[PDB]
Amino acid sequence: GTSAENLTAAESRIRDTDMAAEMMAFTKNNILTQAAQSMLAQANQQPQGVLQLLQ
Amino acid sequence: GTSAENLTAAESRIRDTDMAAEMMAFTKNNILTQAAQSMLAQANQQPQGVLQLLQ
Repeated sequence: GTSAENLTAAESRIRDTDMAAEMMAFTKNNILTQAAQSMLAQANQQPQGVLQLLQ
Repeated sequence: GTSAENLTAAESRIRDTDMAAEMMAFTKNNILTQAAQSMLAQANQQPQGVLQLLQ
């Protein structure tokens, strides 16, 4: 029983994930995704030099 | 992806044209065309010495 509990703890620490750290990373990546979305929406509007030609 | 973006930038700078410079050149050439048109209209009228002969 003692050995099984100790090895279970070891295997948990090796393979299982901490919820808090992954939550942090996921929120960070979502915020970065939104930022890149807005930046791309701006960059698509940036090349508008049609007022050179017409008037 | 990085290499493709860099080579795309290079190819764009080589082959694609800047709209502003060509707009400048086109406006310049149109103005010169109009000037030459007026000059030719004048030069065609310049040789009128018929008042030597008749009266």
